[PDB]
Amino acid sequence: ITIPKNWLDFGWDIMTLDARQTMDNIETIINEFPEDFGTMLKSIDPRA
Amino acid sequence: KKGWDILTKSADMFINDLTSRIDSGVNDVRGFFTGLASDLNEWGGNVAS
Repeated sequence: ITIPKNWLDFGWDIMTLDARQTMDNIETIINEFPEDFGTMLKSIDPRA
Repeated sequence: KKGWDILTKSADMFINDLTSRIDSGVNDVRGFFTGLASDLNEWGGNVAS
């Protein structure tokens, strides 16, 4: 049980860590609404 | 955003042009109103003669 507790539990928190590695992508994509899309709105200002 | 007014600020001006054709163009109170002095020299010169 010590091998789980010390290692494999951490390995399954590492399974759990996929969120806390992909939220990098997801939240920075949230930040693309300020950025890539956001700049496009700020070009729709000029169009208007 | 700065420059993207230009091509319709000109569109304010494009009737500032047509209205120029009123005051600089076919004006009355200046222009035609010269008759209301030159006619008085025609009549004046004629009546005096």
